[PDB]
Amino acid sequence: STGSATTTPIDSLDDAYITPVQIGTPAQTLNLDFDTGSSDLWVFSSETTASEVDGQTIYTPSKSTTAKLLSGATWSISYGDGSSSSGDVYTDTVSVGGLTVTGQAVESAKKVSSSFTEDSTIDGLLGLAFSTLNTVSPTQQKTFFDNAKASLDSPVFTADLGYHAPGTYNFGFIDTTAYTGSITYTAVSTKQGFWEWTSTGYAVGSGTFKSTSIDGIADTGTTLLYLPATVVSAYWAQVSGAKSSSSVGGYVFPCSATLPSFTFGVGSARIVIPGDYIDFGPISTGSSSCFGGIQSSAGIGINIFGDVALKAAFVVFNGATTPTLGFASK
Repeated sequence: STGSATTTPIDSLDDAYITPVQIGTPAQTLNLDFDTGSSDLWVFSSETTASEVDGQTIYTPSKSTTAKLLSGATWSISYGDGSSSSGDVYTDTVSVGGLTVTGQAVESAKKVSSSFTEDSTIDGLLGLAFSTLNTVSPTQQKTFFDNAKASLDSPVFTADLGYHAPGTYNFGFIDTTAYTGSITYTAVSTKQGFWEWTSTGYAVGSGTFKSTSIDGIADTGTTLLYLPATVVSAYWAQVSGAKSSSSVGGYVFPCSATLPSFTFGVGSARIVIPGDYIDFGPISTGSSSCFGGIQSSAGIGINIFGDVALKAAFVVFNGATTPTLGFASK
């Protein structure tokens, strides 16, 4: 089997991407944030505290003939941005782009934090990291990908995120029309439950490539590119007037700037992030200070190849017995 679903930016900054997902019988379609940095499929639901719902589409298990309470199971998750959610669990039929999993754990939110409430466009998350990170207790649950894997033509999914445009998540096949040149594969460590890999270096603009190992995670659920302070300083030093602002919470730059590109290494291959991808616009409405898309990972504890980086590539998440990550230009 295979699946193919279009993913769409939630706003003009590509802050996140939503992908329609069918849950239950008859289908209830919710728009979920596919997150390769976590491993819970959770949804706004008929159980979500009413004051914490503001425009989201909810899953109502009582209206699904295939929903079953997973008795005794609870979940609770906290994300890198400090947001959180928790609740109980149902199993139900879940389909993505024509690919169907029966008996998928659908984690029903009883509580969500303010950032979720405030984002009316995101009806929940669909985790695509390794199932060892799943938070369901006392019986840990598998991700949609893990459940689908044995049925897939090939044990892979791909992320093809657009810059200010829709893109695609495919399951079970590599679309050879969706990228240019060849795919370069690189080793993954699953020790922390992430798609964790080591970039071979970077360049700023037309500058020389610096060979240096940068361990980090491929995380579709993180907006920006978070790298070591040394790397980030070298980037922003090339933008007149750019500075790190503790009041704003990161690097800002004059909105009048033209940003240089940023290149990262994948083995001997190179992925170029155009300068425009690094512009996250005014810090506040009407400001002439703009927020940078490359930020320091210092104090996160991990480097994160988020959407800014991933959307510059066609990315293969290879879930074979020895997992790997592939990157191609597009």
